Formats: sequence, structure tokens, C-alpha cells
Amino acid sequence: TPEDVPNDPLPLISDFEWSTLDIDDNLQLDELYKLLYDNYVEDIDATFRFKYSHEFFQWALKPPGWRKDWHVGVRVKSTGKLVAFIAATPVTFKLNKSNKVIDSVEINFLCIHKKLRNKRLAPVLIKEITRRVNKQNIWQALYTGGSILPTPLTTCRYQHRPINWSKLHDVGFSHLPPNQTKSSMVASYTLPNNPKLKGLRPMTGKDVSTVLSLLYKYQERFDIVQLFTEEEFKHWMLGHDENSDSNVVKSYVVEDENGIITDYFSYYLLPFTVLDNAQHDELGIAYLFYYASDSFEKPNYKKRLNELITDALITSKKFGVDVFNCLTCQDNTYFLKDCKFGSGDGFLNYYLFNYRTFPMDGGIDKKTKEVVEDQTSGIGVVLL
Ligand SMILES: Cc1c(C(=O)c2nccn2C)oc2cccc(OCCCNCc3cccnc3)c12
Repeated sequence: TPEDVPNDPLPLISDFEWSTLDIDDNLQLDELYKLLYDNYVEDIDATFRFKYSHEFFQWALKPPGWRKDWHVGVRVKSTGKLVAFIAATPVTFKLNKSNKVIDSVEINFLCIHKKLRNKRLAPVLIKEITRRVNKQNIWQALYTGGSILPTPLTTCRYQHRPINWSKLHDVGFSHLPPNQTKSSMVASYTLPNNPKLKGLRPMTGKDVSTVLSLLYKYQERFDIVQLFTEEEFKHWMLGHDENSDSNVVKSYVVEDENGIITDYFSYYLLPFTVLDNAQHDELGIAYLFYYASDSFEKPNYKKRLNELITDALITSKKFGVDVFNCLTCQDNTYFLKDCKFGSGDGFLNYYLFNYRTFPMDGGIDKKTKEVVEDQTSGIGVVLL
């Protein structure tokens, strides 16, 4: 190409047709819900379902600067049924080593009907969202998932911090180690009911300006981070709006005796559903989002980094969280071990579409794929 006559054969008719979704129309947002609730991953064992919420979608999929045309779905011509979806959300990331800002997107929510796998549909979905994205002059992309596509940035591993061990054991998630005691393990995980750190309080739209700077100076230690604007950060830490508490994302700051912000952390909530259980049908879960501390240069860093995350946990209880989850990215390996974070079983792979760059650290010993204490990781961004 360019050619007089295309060399390869042309497409044959299909039973599916492209349909851009409108999460503004509650009727469609409802379909998206059903699609994900019925065919999206979960625990390998198979007994869990993400508990999406109308309030979670507005948060996750409508960051400032979002586009509808990036919400692509595939429906069946006959019945109209929505059988696939893939979304793209605007994000600005930067490499700290080579110093470069790259306005790109975050490919998320790739989903195909449980009974439509093995049709090479997945790939078709990507090249498409990409085609649309490439139309806005963006040429790179971030995504996480199966070790399918080659040349991944790095690999991180799951970590689970049991807040309500018992309930977890009921659902068959956490297993009781060789000779111990349900009653005893419950203590090994027990935590206070109040944040140890003083000057700790929820964040507000007034702390954005500040916190963003604190963050911007903390991430310097990673090879790839995210660069938010003021309207963006607010959204991602505060929710649709400040004048109305977000039930999805929780953020907190710590002030000193002078009224200055020295630390901060955030985390989001997205529970599970316990199926064939006669006790409960909802597992509270929180994912560690972004955080920061100006003590990184100080010598007490890690000591502080542990208190900080430990308070974040004590707060997770006011929301029904039964397990606190995070990966091995960022400087998490500093607080894992001592906070009683349990090593998981799942692995995540980060990808950067159309852009070569040195592989970074995932936080795990590349050989045993097991966690490695105090080891700053290249990955300093968090994707849902
Ligand atoms: C997934 C997940 C799980 C679990 O499945 C889990 N925890 C307790 C019991 N189970 C079965 O545990 C994690 C630990 C770290 C990061 C994680 O995931 C990080 C990525 C999260 N994506 C969530 C998401 C958001 C929007 C759409 N789909 C998925 C996870």
C-alpha cells in the first residue's frame, strides 16, 4: 500500500455490530452492569463477582476529559444484546528517567461474553479502541492483565491484608495455616479502632493544590508516574464532586503542629459478592490507590510509611472492608511484611502500547516471583 487494488481478501458478513455505549443513559449503564457482572473475571476458584455500582462507573469512567466514543461495545444484530466492551480513559503519564510527558490513555474494562471466548474477538476490540484513540493523536497506551501480549513493563503481585479474618475464612478465601486456631488468627490480625497518627483527617477540595505538590515530589523516585491537573486529581481523590461525599474513593491527609500536610493516602472500594454462602453475600474490599509522605528523605521513612498505611487500615473498617488489597508497585514493599500483608496468588502485567522503554521493577523477585522487602519499584501509577 498504497495500492491500486488491496492485496488481502475483504471482510465477510458478521452477526455482531459495533455500538458506542452511553453511560449517560441509565438504561445502557444497566446493560454494562449486567455484562460485567455476568462475564468478568474474579477469583480463579470461581464464587466471587465484582459488585459494580452506578456510583462507581461515574467515577471510574468519567474523569475530566473523558469521551463517549471511547466507550466501545459490541452487540448482536439480531437481539441487540451487548456482548463485549472495552473502554479508554484519558491519562497523562511521564517517564522520570528520560524526562518526558506523554498524553495517552488507560485501556480498561476489556470484557467479552462468557460464551464468546476463543474467537479472537479480544484482539479485534483492541485495534478498534486504538483506532479511535489514534484519531485524537494519542499513540501510547497503558493496560494490565494476562501475560498474553509480549514485552511488558514489569510484573507486580497481589497482597491481601485481612481486616476481618474470620468472615474471610467462612467464605473459603483465607486458609488456616498448619496447626493454629481460628480464634488466634483473629487476633494476629486485629487492629485498633482509631487512627494512631494525630493530625489525620479526611481530605477536602482545599487540600488538593497542596497534596498534589507533595505527591509530585514523592513520585520522583519511580520510573513512570502520572501527572494530574487540578480538576483531575480532585476527581480521582474526591469523587464526582466534593460537595457530595464519594462512597467509592476515600482520601486522607495528615497535618503537623503547624498545620502542614506531610502525609496522605487514598484507596478505593469495590466489594465482591459471595455466592453460595448462607451467611453473607458481600465481601468488603479496598484497593490502595495513591499516597505520599515528605519523610522519604528523612531516615524514619519506612517507620512512618508503616504507621501511615496502618492508619489507612484502621479507617477501612468504618466502611465494612474485610480485606485490604494492593500490589507490589510503588514503595509498598516497605510496609507489606510488617503490616501483615499476605502474599497473594494473582499476577498483573503492565503494558505500554507503542513505546519502547527499559523494563522496570515490579516489586517481586523476578525469579521466585515472591515479594522482596524495601525495594522501590519503577511502577508509580495505579490503574483500576
Ligand atoms: C483483583 C484482586 C484481588 C481479588 O480478586 C481478591 N481479593 C480478595 C479475594 N479475591 C478473589 O485481590 C487483589 C489484590 C491486589 C490487586 C487486585 O486487583 C487490582 C486490579 C483491580 N481491578 C478491579 C477492577 C476495577 C474495574 C473493573 N474490573 C476490575 C486484586
